[PDB]
Amino acid sequence: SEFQKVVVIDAKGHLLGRLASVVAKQLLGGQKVVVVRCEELNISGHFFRNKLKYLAYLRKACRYNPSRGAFHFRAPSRIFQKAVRGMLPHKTARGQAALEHLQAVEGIPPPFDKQKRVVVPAALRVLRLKPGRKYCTVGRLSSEVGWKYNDIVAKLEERRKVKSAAFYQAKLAKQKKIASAKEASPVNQKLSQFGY
Amino acid sequence: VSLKKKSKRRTTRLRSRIEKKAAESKRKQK
Amino acid sequence: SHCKFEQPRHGSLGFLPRKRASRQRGKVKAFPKDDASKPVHLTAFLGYKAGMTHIVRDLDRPGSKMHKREILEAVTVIETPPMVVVGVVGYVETPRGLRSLTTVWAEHLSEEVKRRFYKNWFKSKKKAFTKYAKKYAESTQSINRELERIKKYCSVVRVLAHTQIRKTPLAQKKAHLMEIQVNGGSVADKVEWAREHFEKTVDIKSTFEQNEMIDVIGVTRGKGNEGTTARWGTKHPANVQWTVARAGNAGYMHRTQLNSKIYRIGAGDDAKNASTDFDATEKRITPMGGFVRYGVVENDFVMLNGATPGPVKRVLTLRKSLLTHTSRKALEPVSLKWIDTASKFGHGRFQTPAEAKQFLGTLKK
RNA sequence: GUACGUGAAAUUGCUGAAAGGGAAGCAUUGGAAAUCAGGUCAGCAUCAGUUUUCGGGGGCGGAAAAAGAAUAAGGGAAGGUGGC
RNA sequence: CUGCCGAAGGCAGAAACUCAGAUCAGUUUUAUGUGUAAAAUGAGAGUUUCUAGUGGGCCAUUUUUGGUAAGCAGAACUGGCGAUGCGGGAUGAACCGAACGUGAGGUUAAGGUGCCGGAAUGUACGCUCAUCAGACACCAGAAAAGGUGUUAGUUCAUCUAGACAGCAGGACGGUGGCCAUGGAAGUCGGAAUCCGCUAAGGAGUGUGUAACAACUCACCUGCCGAAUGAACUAGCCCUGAAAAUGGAUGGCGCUUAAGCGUACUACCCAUACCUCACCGUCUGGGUUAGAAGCUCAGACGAGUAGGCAGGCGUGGAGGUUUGUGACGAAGCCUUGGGCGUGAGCCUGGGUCGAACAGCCUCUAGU
RNA sequence: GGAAGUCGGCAAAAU
RNA sequence: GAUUCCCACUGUCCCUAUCUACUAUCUAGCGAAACCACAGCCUGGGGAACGGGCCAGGCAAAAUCAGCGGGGUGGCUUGUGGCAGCCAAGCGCGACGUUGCUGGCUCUUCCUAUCAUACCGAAGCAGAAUUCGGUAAGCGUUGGACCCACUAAUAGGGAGCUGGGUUCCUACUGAUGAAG
RNA sequence: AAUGCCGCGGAGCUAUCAUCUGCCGGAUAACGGCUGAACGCCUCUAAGCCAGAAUCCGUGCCAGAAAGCGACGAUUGUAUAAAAAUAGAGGUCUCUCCUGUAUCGUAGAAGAUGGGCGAUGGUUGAUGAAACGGAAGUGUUUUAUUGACUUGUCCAUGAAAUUCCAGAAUCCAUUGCAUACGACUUUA
Repeated sequence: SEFQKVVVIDAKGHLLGRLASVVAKQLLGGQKVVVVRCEELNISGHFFRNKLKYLAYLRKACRYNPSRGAFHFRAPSRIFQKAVRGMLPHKTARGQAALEHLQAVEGIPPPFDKQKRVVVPAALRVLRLKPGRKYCTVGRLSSEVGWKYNDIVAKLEERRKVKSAAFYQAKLAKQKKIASAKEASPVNQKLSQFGY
Repeated sequence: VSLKKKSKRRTTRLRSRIEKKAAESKRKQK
Repeated sequence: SHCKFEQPRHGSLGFLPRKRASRQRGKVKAFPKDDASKPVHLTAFLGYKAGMTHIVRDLDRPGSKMHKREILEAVTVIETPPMVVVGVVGYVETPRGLRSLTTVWAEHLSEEVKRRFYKNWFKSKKKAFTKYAKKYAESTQSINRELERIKKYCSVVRVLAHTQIRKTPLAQKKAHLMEIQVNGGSVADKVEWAREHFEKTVDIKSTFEQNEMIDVIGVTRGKGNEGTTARWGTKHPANVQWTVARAGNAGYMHRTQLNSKIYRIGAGDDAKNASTDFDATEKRITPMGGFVRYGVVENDFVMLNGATPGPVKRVLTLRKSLLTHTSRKALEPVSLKWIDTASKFGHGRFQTPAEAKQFLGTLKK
């Protein structure tokens, strides 16, 4: 709980509204936020109801120049951005600057796949939803509302998980070597009465 | 999204008219 | 209050805005789906609308009202000189779309394609691609690296090809350069095919084969600013909406004619291209007196059914159909019987001067 | 300099400074730049007035808390322990 | 320009003088029946006189009669509005708080603490899943009710003499009872609907057959081992119709809530409350060591009609300032400085060229 | 093709 | 003179197309006026009058050109009538039942409460043809004097013009256009 | 001869008065079923599944953000990277989680100058070469050569009166595939 320049949030298993509210409060506090893996955000309510909610959202359009009408964004990252910006005073310079401090992406791009990704417990579905309750996935609602990049993200995420697993195995082996040398070192038992 | 056909929010004449005519209903049943 | 007498909408909402196309060359907004089961093959070609004529062919259409009768059809003649492959582009699939990772160019670029990079070729010092030619001569290992990058990371392979506009009887000297996606095979196979096709010409004889169904795409003729009458077919307090027909640009829009049949792919070097098995009578596809406002066709040409967008001497793109559609019209063969090459500059009455001379008397000249 | 004392405002041009994504104006606080002016600004201690927030000690009340613990009687049993 | 007093649907103020009173009260007790009379608390109480403005209306409240599909109409009182800014209810003439001088600090009311938004994604116990949920606000119009949705209850039922259900079986013989008929045997159709046996087999619950026949229940036996059933009430949930462009619990959104109900803390801030400073008005005490002054103390502060008082500025007149001025009067411009709550005043710089100003009175084409 | 338009041969053509 | 009829004629019409001149366009010169609190996007709300200013949202990027003229009062309501009696779940009423009697010519879009087309369920539905009902508004719903044809059908509604009857700016549409 | 009148009349324009062209993937609604409880039977529904309308969403087609972007060409202490589930995970039959209050790092006149003792390590800088990383590769490893500093431990010097916080394009010209004017398409 210390002020970092950039917080990378792995949005897997989170709730859209709860994560948006927490992020919107951090941006007004003046913190750069990168919400990666937005195709895994969870929304309460069963999938058919959520798709009806979204398909009702498409209905809002101008009767003159739908080019000026409401802009319906189908990407899961843009869905999260719409949720976040609705919780911000974006009509003012403060809120407009706050939006510039948020980077919502699909998947985990290489500039952010090699950085620690914290999670928000106040938005996690496992901790915040009663078991036995129906929910949906934004990355699934997006595919059946118009989003057309689901397959590429899934493929590029399988590659990323494979590479990350290889990296962790190498780091775990090095950590095992360091861990083995730990008790071999003597001061770790000689004067460890301080609790370390 | 509202996801409704009829808005759940009410106009000020409409909300005021309830207390106008709900009281009269109690007057009538009295 | 409801509308008393209803009619269908005077226009099509799927073709607006009726604005001028931001391009003169027909854009391919969709290439046919790729498959690794089939190895390499191209999918598009670039030609010039020379002119249009009419033909007579025997219709073998089972079940038709005119089965095995002689039918007359209008045909469009597009001159298609071979195009030179001068580049390859690699496209990588990203969660944001297809992105051009890198581009590799051939060492020797003709003045035809070099003119495309300038608005004024004569004033320029012609410095384009000079250092690229230098590095190509010095070290080929670098170029091998980008091709290795293309075959290792890129998912879509496209070849930059330019048309030899010099061969055509056109007053324009700039060559039209476009990308044709190499469909089929592995990415490595496409990269190799591009390499061994660098600086060589690919002809319509290798792209299309005289019977398939293609999509012809181009920019239509310009009719200028027009009122609601001919732009749209026109006979409560509010503000005017986008659906209301209005006065503005009519013509010069990017269009796509689907399901065009090649009736014939003729070779320029052959002098029998306008002759059929029922006709003999040695002649060329160019009509008597030359095509009106285009010239004489001397290269490979394609004869499509019906009419294609745009006036004469405009560039058209011919692509393979995205989706297979096995209508018996798209599957039947074509056996030409007669081709009309009379003078289209007026009421022509003779096919060739040779056969006109016997009927006419001995002209004093 | 006669289109002539002094020569305001509306309005206009130039120069310099600044701002500008479907209004502009104004007010409050402060920053930034410019400018003017006169001792200026701090820290701590001991106090007084107002006030907020923690901590300790001591009485006095209730069924002289109720409980509870420890320890002697008797009674009852279980959601029945060892045993049977 | 500022200050004070301040309405009206006979008032508010001014002046003239009573009594230091039992003299009055939009009040409550006591006694007699909302009337009257004689303890509580508060307040200094008063009488004659004249003189501005107004005599309207909207909203709600409780008392009645006439009423009707349905609202509705006519009275009396009460307040709020009108003359009233401020906090909250997303915003608002009538809803919840709160009556306003300039500031500092503290604390609250109403409403709130997921984000927009200052404040607990607090604690504790329950309810609810809605393919057009809820945040609504006597849930009053639809409203009478429907639901194999859920959670609680209330009243009657059988149950290790074996409960409900489940499978196995019996579910009969007089009799195909009698009229009724092509054909009707319990089951097209007309009254019952009796009996031998029981533990039970209904002149028969339905299907079916031309008629039959066959199966089923409603009725009993075998196995199987524990709870089960019926009728009502309550809360939430679905439904209980509504159209015409996009769409609104304020938005985003929220489903062990950020919805519904309760309980307990903590927290947020109004011009409201408290402490202090200051401004002004009023009131009271004192003052012979600009009296038109000095001094101490307390309370008070919206303001239309209206009433009263004190000041700023303009032209001209009388008096005065040994008043200002070609070494620059008046005027004008100014991102300069200063004073006053304000009307306004002084001043620096520039321009400019011949008059001008303070103080006390007078005067007005101010 | 020949008033099928319009409330209707308004206006042109038949001369 | 009016009316009717038959013949005759023709861009009134099916159904518009083409051609010419002028204007409009640009340019050189000259050069106004009306009007003007300020202005300029829409949706829902703001008790009303909803408005452009207020609330909550969609949005929002200089400077411009040519067109065209848009903008200057119940949460009502719907499909089932009036009188009397018999019950009677229940709390004198009493629900359902039950019985007694006499304006038209063209126009953008939306709603479904669907005439046709698509797919389903039921019916003595053998087949064909058909009836009713469900999802369904994607797409159509004509030509002539209620009449007679065509058509698969000729379904119902919400938000420029003429006849008989009374004595600037903004929007929409196209066209440029400085700029990281 | 104000297009005197008439016939034909290329080019252009144009006519359902002429010719051509108009396509396939998911998710569902009514509805028909599978398994299967609730309720020891049954049941299309409660958890799940299948088929299913001209319907909805995409593909295709048009436009291209003039404040979205990529490739190509020429160029006059800013410390910490598995994944997945939560009615379960991982490690060697056994053990661990039950939160980062953790881990790495952390002295020095802002990091000075020397002396030892102990180890071949750490910080690594500079270059030099190998490999890897394309989703926006914003970098990663591997080294090599060295120049450094080497708190590992133990000693000696100085700090202070900072004496109480602060090469191109365009105009002119040309073209007619275009056109009110711009723009566009060519030449130059």
